[PDB]
Amino acid sequence: FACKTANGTAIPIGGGSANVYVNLAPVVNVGQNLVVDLSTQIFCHNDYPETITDYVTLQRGSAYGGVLSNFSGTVKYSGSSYPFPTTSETPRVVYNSRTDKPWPVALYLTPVSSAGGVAIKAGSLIAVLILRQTNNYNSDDFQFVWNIYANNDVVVPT
Ligand SMILES: CCCCCCCO[C@H]1O[C@H](CO)[C@@H](O)[C@H](O)[C@@H]1F
Repeated sequence: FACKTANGTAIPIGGGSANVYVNLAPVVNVGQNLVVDLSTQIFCHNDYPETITDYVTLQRGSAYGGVLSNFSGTVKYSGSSYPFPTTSETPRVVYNSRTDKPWPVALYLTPVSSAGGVAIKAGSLIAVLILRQTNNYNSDDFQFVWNIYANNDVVVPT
């Protein structure tokens, strides 16, 4: 089991960490969602599907900078919605193929009432998402740490 970003940055067998640079809607109104779709950014595969079933969860998701201060979040994992920052590990997503499959993570961020102006700064850390991988074969328990950075400023109109 290993993962890669849309740009080619890979995390090999055993896990580790990588940076994900995301373009964000430049203008988000109060009452609207800022959608951060990581399913188009992070792709994973099973290296031995003939024998092994890989189990994948979002172990935890943390918010930073402008996202923590200015937004109310929800994380959608494989069609199910949960609070973001996270309060529990999600159910497992099965990886049973050698073909790259998107990691089904999407953040839904709505501005808080106090938000106004530059709510997210360009180049800032916005989230850290922990992909946890296990299997039905051995004691392997690996963490694929995804550091999410904003490519641009996000303005919340006043
Ligand atoms: C003849 C025995 C061959 C042993 C195959 C081990 C390959 O391990 C890697 O890929 C696995 C499948 O994706 C992961 O379950 C595992 O945790 C690790 F990432």
